[PDB]
Amino acid sequence: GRLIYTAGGYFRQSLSYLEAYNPSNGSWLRLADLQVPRSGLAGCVVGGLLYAVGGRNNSPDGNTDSSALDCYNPMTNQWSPCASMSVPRNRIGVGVIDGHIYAVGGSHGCIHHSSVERYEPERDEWHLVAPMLTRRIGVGVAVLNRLLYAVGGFDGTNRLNSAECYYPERNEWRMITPMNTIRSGAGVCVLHNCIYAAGGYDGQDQLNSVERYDVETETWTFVAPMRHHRSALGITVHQGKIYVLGGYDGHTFLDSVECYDPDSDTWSEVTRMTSGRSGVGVAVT
Ligand SMILES: CCOc1ccc(S(=O)(=O)Nc2cc(CC(C)=O)c(NS(=O)(=O)c3ccc(OCC)cc3)c3ccccc23)cc1
Repeated sequence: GRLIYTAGGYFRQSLSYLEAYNPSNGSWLRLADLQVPRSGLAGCVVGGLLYAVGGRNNSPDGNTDSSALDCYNPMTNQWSPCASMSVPRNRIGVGVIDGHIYAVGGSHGCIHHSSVERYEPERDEWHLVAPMLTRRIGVGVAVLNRLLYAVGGFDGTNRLNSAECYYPERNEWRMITPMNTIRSGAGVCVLHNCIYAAGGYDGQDQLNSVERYDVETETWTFVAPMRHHRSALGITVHQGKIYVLGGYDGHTFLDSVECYDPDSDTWSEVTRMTSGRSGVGVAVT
């Protein structure tokens, strides 16, 4: 019984929620709030612990990007601080390879990072690795075949359809085939050996479209679109289906969670979050 955990997010201000969804019975758990509110974070899991990485606290008193790494233990229902990153990273992307967390891109005020750093939980230390070829905020990250892909985003001037691949053993990045569509703030994940990029913002509108990358054919193909157009959506994969959570549709902050079934190539409404929000961090344990 693994749960879908959603941390933080934004509606009127950054949020402190930690909620978990159990797909096998439809139930939502209300778990311990984050110590500091944050939106534009990413979530991931190492060792059955949930990590909240980066983001920003957009509050009525003002706006502060986060270099924070916090760790939630589902056994104790408690958040514990970890070593902070080298730099704050709002609108960050994250991936895990061999039990190490990669923090990719993101912003600190006006600085759009190309830099990438790696956390080792066993030593509680971050270290920089080779930077990306492109500065990317609002970037999606997927891990596939022990390689890390950085997909789309915004480089400070252009919104991106480009994507790139990081080779940990070699410590190098290479550009891959660009997507069909410019996307920042998309949900990017891996399912059944393909990278999926769902939604985002193309410079003009929120998107419902979804495309997937086949690493051997080197081509992106559109699949069924989502039921809602969404940017700043959370994403994860649970039992062979993609789950997308919240986001901003151009007018409203959505509470909709939808599910992609790769067998039928369809999306379905599965549940609603307790309140609409965007810019959450999501992970499954
Ligand atoms: C009226 C819409 O207001 C908001 C306010 C805050 C958020 S948020 O979720 O807390 N912040 C973020 C904000 C944004 C930009 C905003 C303010 O929408 C991100 N990037 S983005 O969605 O690529 C995006 C969306 C729309 C844009 O044009 C005008 C509204 C530009 C870029 C994000 C990408 C990933 C994660 C978080 C993002 C999202 C929307």
